[PDB]
Amino acid sequence: MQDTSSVVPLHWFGFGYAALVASGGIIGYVKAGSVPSLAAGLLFGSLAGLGAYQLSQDPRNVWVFLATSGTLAGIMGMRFYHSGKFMPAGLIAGASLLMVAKVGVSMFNRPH
Repeated sequence: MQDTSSVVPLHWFGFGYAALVASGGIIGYVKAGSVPSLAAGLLFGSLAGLGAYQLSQDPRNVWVFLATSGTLAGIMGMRFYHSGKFMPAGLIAGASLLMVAKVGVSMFNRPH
């Protein structure tokens, strides 16, 4: 049993695909280290998520997102957000794979 998209909407889908092309693109040839690029991802990162649903793009929509996640998340505390399926990409999964690879072969050092 599989549904179109658990959550990842179409639009997003397009953003992820194009984001992958560009991502892997620069991140590829360049590999990484992008100080400005990465920094751009951080800024636009939070602004993207928050802005997308917080306060930046349309006061109404955002508001709709405030009440939406307000109650949805309200049920719980701290944050409580999906993170158990690793069907698509895998947050905890992939992440774990990242950290693993990090400790494996990559400039990394535990938070001493």
